[PDB]
Amino acid sequence: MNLTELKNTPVSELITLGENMGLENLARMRKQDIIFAILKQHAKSGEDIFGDGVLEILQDGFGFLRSADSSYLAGPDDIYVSPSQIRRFNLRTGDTISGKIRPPKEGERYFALLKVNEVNFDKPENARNKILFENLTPLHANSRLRMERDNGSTEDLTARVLDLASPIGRGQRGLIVAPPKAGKTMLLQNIAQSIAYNHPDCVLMVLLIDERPEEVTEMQRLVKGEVVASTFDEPASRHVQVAEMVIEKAKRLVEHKKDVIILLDSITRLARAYNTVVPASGKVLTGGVDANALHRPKRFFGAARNVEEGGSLTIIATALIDTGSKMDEVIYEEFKGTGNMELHLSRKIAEKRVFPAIDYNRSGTRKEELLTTQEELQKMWILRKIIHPMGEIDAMEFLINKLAMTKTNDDFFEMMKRS
Amino acid sequence: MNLTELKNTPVSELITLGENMGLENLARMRKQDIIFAILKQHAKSGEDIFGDGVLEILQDGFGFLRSADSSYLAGPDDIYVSPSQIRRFNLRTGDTISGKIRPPKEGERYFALLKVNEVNFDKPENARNKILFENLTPLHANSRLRMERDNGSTEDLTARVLDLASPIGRGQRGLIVAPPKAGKTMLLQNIAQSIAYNHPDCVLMVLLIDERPEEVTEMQRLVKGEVVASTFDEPASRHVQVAEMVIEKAKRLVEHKKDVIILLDSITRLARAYNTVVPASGKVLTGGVDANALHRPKRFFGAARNVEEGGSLTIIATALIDTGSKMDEVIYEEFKGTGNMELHLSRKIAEKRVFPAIDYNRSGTRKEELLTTQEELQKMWILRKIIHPMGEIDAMEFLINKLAMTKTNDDFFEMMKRS
Amino acid sequence: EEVTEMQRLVKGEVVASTFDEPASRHVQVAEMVIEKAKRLVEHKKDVIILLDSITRLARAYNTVVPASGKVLTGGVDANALHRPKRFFGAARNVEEGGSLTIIATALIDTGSKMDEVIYEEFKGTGNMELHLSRKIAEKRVFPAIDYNRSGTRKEELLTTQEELQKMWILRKIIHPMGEIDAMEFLINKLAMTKTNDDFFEMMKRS
Ligand SMILES: Nc1ncnc2c1ncn2[C@@H]1O[C@H](COP(=O)(O)OP(=O)(O)O)[C@@H](O)[C@H]1O
Ligand SMILES: Nc1ncnc2c1ncn2[C@@H]1O[C@H](COP(=O)(O)OP(=O)(O)O)[C@@H](O)[C@H]1O
Ligand SMILES: [Mg+2]
Ligand SMILES: [Mg+2]
Repeated sequence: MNLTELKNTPVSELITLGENMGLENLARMRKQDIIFAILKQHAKSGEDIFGDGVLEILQDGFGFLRSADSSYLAGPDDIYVSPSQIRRFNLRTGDTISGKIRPPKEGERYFALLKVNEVNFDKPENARNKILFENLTPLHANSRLRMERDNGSTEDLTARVLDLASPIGRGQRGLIVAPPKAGKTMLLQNIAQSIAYNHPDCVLMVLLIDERPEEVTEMQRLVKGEVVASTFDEPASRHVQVAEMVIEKAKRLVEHKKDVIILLDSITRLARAYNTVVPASGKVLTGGVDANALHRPKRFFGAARNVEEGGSLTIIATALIDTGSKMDEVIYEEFKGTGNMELHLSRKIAEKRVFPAIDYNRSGTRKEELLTTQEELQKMWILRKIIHPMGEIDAMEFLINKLAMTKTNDDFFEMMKRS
Repeated sequence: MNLTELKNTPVSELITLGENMGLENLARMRKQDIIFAILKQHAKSGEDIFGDGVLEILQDGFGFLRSADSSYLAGPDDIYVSPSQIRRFNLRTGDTISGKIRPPKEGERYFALLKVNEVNFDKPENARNKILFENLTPLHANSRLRMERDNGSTEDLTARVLDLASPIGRGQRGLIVAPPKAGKTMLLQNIAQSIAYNHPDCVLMVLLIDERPEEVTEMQRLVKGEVVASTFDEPASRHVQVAEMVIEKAKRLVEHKKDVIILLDSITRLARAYNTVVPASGKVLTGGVDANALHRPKRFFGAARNVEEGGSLTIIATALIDTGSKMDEVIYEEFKGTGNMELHLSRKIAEKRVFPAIDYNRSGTRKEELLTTQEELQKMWILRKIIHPMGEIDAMEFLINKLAMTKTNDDFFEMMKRS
Repeated sequence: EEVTEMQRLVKGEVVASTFDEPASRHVQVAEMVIEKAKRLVEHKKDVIILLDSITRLARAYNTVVPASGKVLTGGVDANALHRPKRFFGAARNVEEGGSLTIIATALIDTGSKMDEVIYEEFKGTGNMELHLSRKIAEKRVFPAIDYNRSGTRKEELLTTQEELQKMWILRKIIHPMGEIDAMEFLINKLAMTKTNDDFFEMMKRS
């Protein structure tokens, strides 16, 4: 009846559903084709069919309603919307549209939208009056996103260390710097669990670029939110498309006074896709990266801000360093001081089998007075006073044993004042 | 009626204003497009429309009237001026023009200027006879800009320390040297507050290059003057454009016997933009900076001077050191002895959580006899006689406690003579 | 319709031949005008002829003149083009007195092979060249004149010593720029100047 649940159902249930409807030879076809075949057979029955998706306005004028299940990939089951709907209902890219759809008339291969009754989880009339994201005035982060989980076991202290190293708030534009094989993949998993548990209201989005297929499955099964990704086999034009879709969708949610958190991975890989797709403008910098090529990722990364009117957009990205590629290090140079939060991971700490491998001295956040209270903020200052003299390799080891014997970070603070 | 107040009004008021005029679908558009749409509807009504902006003469011959609200960014609402106006009214880049404008006729997408009745806040006839800035004879600073604020609380002693460290006067060309995360961002805020409070007559301009969007908003909300900035997402060609617009506007104000103060931030980042935009001339120095590339920032920085005929131009810039980039340190070498005032901030003082982190021994000013009185000048000499022997790390700590127990710097002077 | 507006606008006698008239009529009109023009020159009188178009005129001569057994590219006989060259070449300045000025328009890029071969024979036969660019015309900027390609030969006699050298410096700054934007540069500069003399002094200013 509704396209939303058909994609969520496994392929095995779809095969059984299609067989009783009279369809045949469905197991050997793709999942997208099965959905189209099932809808087509149900469409001619006469019962109304609903749908949902994310609008993607093309340069021609007509758009499509991509689905987050397929990672916003074009497919036969995508809903086609004529430019007339964009006229009557003023819509932009990334808008969420849910409504009745009609069977595709002969001469067209895509379903068409009949009527719109829900735009961005709101009435269509109210969505027309929402202020644009650009017109919103950015501000510093005010409310802190707690990272410590009470249910979290003492085996993994990554969540607790992040609170001591660099607190994160709504609208933060933090950047993660880490060499390869430094544990950055599961570092975001701890952040995703903490955000989902401590702040269920916040919308969590995980974006993966050039990630292995196995990595995508575990992220979807672990993160309590919608996760989109693009495998390495997909062309470069697909990687940029996924990134553009997520940021546009995130901006629309911000306009509705809603908080959305994006865990980008990785900014270095994302800039590679933009460099390839964007044609050369005649100016080539070191490493073969065009100056105009890096303009797009900066605008995407810089969109993170705290809106004074309401809502916030928090973007956390991982930067790859010491990867052996000249093109990778030059990108990190452009994104050096562009973030208000720095989280540097050390390779030499990681090889010592001590986790989390966080360089406490280098990592930090800017304007942390607003995030933390008066007492909590000054308790971190004295902690940094005793961690700075010691080496970074043993600095993490010092915190690991101290945090192990303390149930919570509050107990750790009073222990430090004891000596 | 007038374009000046439309930009100052928030977006919410613009939406309400447009709706009663018959416009529709304005919330989803940019603020610049809303202004153009509102003006277009009001233009066909018949009532006269005024305008204001800063002239930007292009290489073709025609100019535009950029607005300081949009940080001198090209937009649909910019006023177009034909070369005929530049002929009849001899105008240069950076001139402020205010006058009636006409609706755009078909075949043009920009408003046109009808008549000019105010040039540089003066009659157009008188502005034609103003002497060029280059012909003015520079001189040393004579009148000192007081930095100590009576209303200033004892919690922040940064304003008082600057008076003891290095006094600043009109036409000063001071340079600030500080490592990253040394408190330079709010250091200029204290200077901006002192200049606005002690000397409301002086025109204060704050220029930010490659600054985060959140940093821009707080500067505008705090500085009692017009503030222009360029975010990191904007291309390199935008950063140079903003810098050129400010200096040209500042020079024109000086020609009208007016004092203008520019708080540049940062000179290191500004030189990066010039290096990228300027094509290579075949000669490459250390770090990849062309010799001709650094010529433009030196001319911009060197424009600060005290005019004997009248007025002054004070430029204060922050230089980034110990940033880990080879290109950053070579730029500082060229700007080492180019400033008559030196203000060095120490990283090791900053990490001790003692502020302001100012290296008193290294910081100083040249030709301070004119700025200070006979008694005040010699009182600083004895102070430097007792601060030089002690280390720079504890030198600031010595001043902090001494200034805390003294209400004003005058009371601090007599206390030193007591012992 | 084109004939009527020319007669109502040109302050002189205008002759024309419509397309419906046979080819033998087109040659007859051309022969009558040149013969009349020559007689006026003999009486120490100046006559100016605005021919339009030389390409179309050669078509009429090619049709009426019988083939001589030799056919060039495009089907134009060598002897067929002899007559238009003599007609076009009659323009000259008479030392004894009077003059004969002939200005003709040549059609190019018309999609016809016969039209382009005719232009080849009339390439270097004129002492003045005035080339119009199609891409400038479609930009809705007029006149669409290719300044770099257009020019005249032996212009020292026509212009004065000061005026001639003022054009040389103008060509020195128009040659580097593209022909599409060269006309746009002149249009704005000439708009702000009342006369060409004021345009000359403006250029040296910068
Ligand atoms: N908090 C942690 N606790 C235990 N092991 C960790 C932790 N973080 C990382 N690791 C180790 O790192 C390895 C995975 O690293 P990975 O996340 O793939 O790095 P990268 O993403 O840079 O390739 C695992 O084998 C795991 O043992
Ligand atoms: N005068 C001051 N009083 C108190 N704290 C200060 C002062 N100056 C700087 N700071 C500290 O510096 C931090 C901000 O540094 P910032 O200005 O961002 O340095 P940078 O601009 O080099 O990054 C704040 O957390 C603040 O606590
Ligand atoms: Mg990984
Ligand atoms: Mg700063």
